[PDB]
Amino acid sequence: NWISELIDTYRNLMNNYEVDNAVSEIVSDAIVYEDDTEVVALNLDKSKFSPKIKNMMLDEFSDVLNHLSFQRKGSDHFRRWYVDSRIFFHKIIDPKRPKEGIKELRRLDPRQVQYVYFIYDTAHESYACDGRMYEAGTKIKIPKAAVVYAHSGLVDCCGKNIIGYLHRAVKPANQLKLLEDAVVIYRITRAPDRRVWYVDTGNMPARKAAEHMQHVMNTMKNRVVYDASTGKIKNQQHNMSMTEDYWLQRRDGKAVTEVDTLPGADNTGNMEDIRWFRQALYMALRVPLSRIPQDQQGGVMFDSGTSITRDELTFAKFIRELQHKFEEVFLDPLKTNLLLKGIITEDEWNDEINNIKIEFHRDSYFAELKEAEILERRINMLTMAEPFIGKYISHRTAMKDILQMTDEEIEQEAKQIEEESKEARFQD
Amino acid sequence: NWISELIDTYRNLMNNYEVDNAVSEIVSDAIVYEDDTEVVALNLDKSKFSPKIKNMMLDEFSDVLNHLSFQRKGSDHFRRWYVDSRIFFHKIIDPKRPKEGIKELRRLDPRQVQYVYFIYDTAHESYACDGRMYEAGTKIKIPKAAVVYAHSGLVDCCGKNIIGYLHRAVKPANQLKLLEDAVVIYRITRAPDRRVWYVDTGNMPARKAAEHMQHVMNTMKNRVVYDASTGKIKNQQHNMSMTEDYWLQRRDGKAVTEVDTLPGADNTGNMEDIRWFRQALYMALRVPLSRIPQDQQGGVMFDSGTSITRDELTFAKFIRELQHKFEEVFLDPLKTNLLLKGIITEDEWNDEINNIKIEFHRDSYFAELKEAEILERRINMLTMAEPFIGKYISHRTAMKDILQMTDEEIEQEAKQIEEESKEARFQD
Amino acid sequence: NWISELIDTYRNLMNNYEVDNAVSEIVSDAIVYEDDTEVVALNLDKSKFSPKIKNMMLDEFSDVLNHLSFQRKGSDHFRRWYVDSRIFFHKIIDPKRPKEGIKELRRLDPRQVQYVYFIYDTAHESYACDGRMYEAGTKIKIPKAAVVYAHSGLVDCCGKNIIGYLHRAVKPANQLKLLEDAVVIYRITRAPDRRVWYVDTGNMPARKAAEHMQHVMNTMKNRVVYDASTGKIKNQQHNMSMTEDYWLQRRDGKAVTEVDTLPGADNTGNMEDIRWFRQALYMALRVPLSRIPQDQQGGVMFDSGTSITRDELTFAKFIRELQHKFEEVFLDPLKTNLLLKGIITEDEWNDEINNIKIEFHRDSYFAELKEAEILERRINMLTMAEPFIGKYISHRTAMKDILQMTDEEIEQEAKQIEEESKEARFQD
Repeated sequence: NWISELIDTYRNLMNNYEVDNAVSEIVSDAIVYEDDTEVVALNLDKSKFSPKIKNMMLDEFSDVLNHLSFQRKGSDHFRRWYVDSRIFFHKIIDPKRPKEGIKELRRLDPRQVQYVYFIYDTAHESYACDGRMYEAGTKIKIPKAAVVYAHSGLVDCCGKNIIGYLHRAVKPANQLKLLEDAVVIYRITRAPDRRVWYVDTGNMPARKAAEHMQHVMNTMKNRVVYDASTGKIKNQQHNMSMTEDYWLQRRDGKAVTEVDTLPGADNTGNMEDIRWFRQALYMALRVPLSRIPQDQQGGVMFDSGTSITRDELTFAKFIRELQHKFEEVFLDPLKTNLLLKGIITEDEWNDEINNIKIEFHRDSYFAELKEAEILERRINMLTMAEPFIGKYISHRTAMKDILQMTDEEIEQEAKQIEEESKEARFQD
Repeated sequence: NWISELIDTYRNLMNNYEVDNAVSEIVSDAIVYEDDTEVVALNLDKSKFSPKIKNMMLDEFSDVLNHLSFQRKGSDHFRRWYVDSRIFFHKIIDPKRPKEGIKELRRLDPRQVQYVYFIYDTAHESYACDGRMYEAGTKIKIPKAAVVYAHSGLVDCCGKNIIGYLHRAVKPANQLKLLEDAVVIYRITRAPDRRVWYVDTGNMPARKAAEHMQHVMNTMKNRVVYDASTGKIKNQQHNMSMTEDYWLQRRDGKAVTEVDTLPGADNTGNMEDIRWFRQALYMALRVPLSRIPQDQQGGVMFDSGTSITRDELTFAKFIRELQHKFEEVFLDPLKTNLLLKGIITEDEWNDEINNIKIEFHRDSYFAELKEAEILERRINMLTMAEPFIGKYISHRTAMKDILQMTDEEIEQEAKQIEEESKEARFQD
Repeated sequence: NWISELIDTYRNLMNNYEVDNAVSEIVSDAIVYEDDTEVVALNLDKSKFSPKIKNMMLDEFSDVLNHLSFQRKGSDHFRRWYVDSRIFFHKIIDPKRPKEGIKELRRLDPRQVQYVYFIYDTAHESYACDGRMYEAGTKIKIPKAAVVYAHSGLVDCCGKNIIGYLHRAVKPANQLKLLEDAVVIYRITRAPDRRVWYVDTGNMPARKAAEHMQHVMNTMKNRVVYDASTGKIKNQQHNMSMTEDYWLQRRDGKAVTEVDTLPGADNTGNMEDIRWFRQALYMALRVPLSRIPQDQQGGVMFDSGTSITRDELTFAKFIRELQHKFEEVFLDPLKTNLLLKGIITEDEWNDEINNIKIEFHRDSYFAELKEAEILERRINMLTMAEPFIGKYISHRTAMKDILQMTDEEIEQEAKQIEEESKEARFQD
């Protein structure tokens, strides 16, 4: 239940704006679709028994994505993992025969699952599984296999509870807005001039004294209105009074009946205040500040090509750490399906990972725009430390520590470059 | 009903300005008509049985656009999808014979449709379908086929409800204007000087005391007016009094009758306030801030050709994600018409998508102006790392990682470039 | 117990943001995963009996990481060491036979361990060890071997107690926030204009005097509201009153009934105050200030490649000192397993360390970007002091004190560079 109230407030963090902008900053590059290029490949770079089995996984893996319908439904499944604070896929298998094998993976609403042996609470009717039939309103129990349970790997203030990654920004977000209601509340109110009219009546009953109040309304009450639909001043057509005229009569021989205007909202503020808490909520999100929240006029800095800051570089790391947590949602539908189906056993799997890397695709554009500053500097070094490359540092030695190549890259290239010189078209 | 009240407030978000400017920012490039060039092509880049069937779709697809009348009615159907939060096209088929096949797709008003099996509520009389005749005022039921239902793929605060994409900006928009009425309300009011005239009368009945009030009006009341039609001061022709003169008589021997001017609207503000909430509503829209809301005098930054920022680059991604949601409105009138008509069955279709890409056309101008900075930098690298292209990195190796070409592009070109040299006109 | 309350407040330092940002600044580079490259290698650069035993450790050490599951669970085990202020791994061995040898290392919750002979307090049921069975709710005692106990090597104010490294920043952090509640508390309150209405009633019982108060509410009470869900003004549709009108009646012939508005929150501040304490908490963390907390517009400074400051250089030192404290968590599961298993005895081990260095991997990117300024300056010297290299300083002499090489590097290179000149491709 406490688990369930938590995934509420996270999802009412997304409801608000900016949090939505910054969270979908991440999911926009924590799994980035590109044209032609694929997302979430199964890099196999480890000792495997057959050249056929290592490629056989594609029959398994390029298909296990289909069940998630991952190609058009990925950046929601992940954006759910991250913001939900948990994500459960129920697994239908099989019912028979074994090694058929398996069936569609259906997402489960977090907040309807308890884990002490998974207790799926059912709101309304969701599914009939293999058998016997669709349960209704009852807590159905599913074993800790096979259900993929991927959690944001966070301990929390007191062990052991699951939290994040939005948590650290919940308190900050609740008090950035607690200013935006304050800043409009100050201005809305007092926007209209208010006036308190004190008129006195001594020694007359409230029954008939109020009659001396019914007369100062029906004679001097103001109907002037401003409507936000069309900005016109209703019941005042046409033109505007150059000036007003209110007429009060202090019945006694003393100055007690008067209008005292209540204060106008003088704008002393001076508002560097909210501008403080917005930079907070933004640091608390985990999104780099170099995304442009500020107007950032010009300046410019300046440079023709924006460089890799350490900010942005950090964040790629935060991401590629995420992807390695959401890595889970691929490896336990696969491994239980690659055991259900046959081939490799569990006792063989243990040694392979180790490394059976799942490569997410990065953004094609900033792979280049990063690898262009790396290579820009390595050539700038190399031109600079060039007249000495004959005299002090070998050619091989610079090529491998100024260019940061490796040996078999120089080997491969040295052989290759021979035919370039045979003969056209670069012979000058 | 709640669904229907929602699509109301979205459409009363468009009513306002800026929201209109920013929403039609999107639809201006989420489907961009250009001259000569076509919009919404059916890219077929997958294994298909016949060279004739893959081109046969044009008889199907270049015609399925006609039913939407998409060529002159596209940027409204989409601008409706996006802002409506839903979009339904009823499908007329057939009534007979099968594979005729089909008929015009008629848009349905959202807010008159309920989905639990589609319940089309009818306001007035809309259509007679194939049979039997035009229903009037009654909830007619249409099966979940065949009606194309395209929704903005959003879960909302509580599952499962449909929202967006305008939602996040609804609250912000309602309180940017709640300031613009405040800022005029402060100024309209008090624009005219108001004066409260206290004149006293002790120990005379209100019946005859009011007669001592009828005399201070008919002698000193001001008729001076300013009319907004023509800015002249009515009943004051010609010239303007150099100064005024009001005459009051404190009947008692004490200072109780007087004019107290009510405060003037002193402009202390100091208005960096609304300028806050307009930058909000604008971030909440999803339109990049680099569109020029600000005056942006000069500066300049400066550069002769405006570069691709990361802002703008992000947004192209947000768009091409939309287009892939509005992709739906093409593939289920087509697939149900490509099964109605014959040829490919449903069991064959499942493997094709996968990929049967629907290419929207981008803006011709900024394809270039982007592909000009990419290529500007790749040549700038290539000139810079040129003296080493003989010595360290092969020609092939640079051509494929400094220019980012591919092999069959170099293959194709190497063969091609031979005849350029045979012989004119570039031989110098 | 005091030990246990301490590890509470540290973990409620992490709960807060920024502390989380700065602590994971460290762990992001106190153990940095990289692709392909490994983390935590066992550098053996000392006299060892066999060429086989020195590599035999990998069977031992590349496996002792597996028990920690260090490859995907490292930057949590360390981030726990640092923030917890202690970290205990219980060691399961064996139960028989000896030299089997050993079993999984299970993390222990700090706050449930007392050391005077380790007293593991058990909350609920955690493990059954080899025998006899899982204890419940009782203080089980484990000998000071074998349990790895790694502490942040800090003495504290009074010897001998364990503290840090977060301690110095606890007081500062508790009073940066004691301002952020102050700064919103000032603004929240008074955000709404408050008015105190004094109305008088002399010589009437409180039983019936309150009836003269029930009437000024039900006639003049204001229901105008602003709701933060949707920013609209509830019960006020449509448009906004241009102005207000409140009507009070001083029953006596004297000015005693009136509205006195309570002060508005004038924003004199002038807030360079919190901006003070945030720079404190940030210096107290130990994270360099050159990470970009400030907006840091432009300027720029300027340079195309950001240099190694002395700040950043210091911090690498603070880190590599940490890693040498967390070095412990590798060497006592290894040495007790390399004695349990056999081979080297304790009397042999004493001489080896000395040096049996455990190399953490640094960040691949800033090894380069540091080693590029070092080498940039050594060449800049060398070009500058070049015409004299024939006349005054030898070639050997400059090569070894301008380039900072060593002899066997020049030896090795001089031999190598001969074949470069035999003959292609650099012969110009």
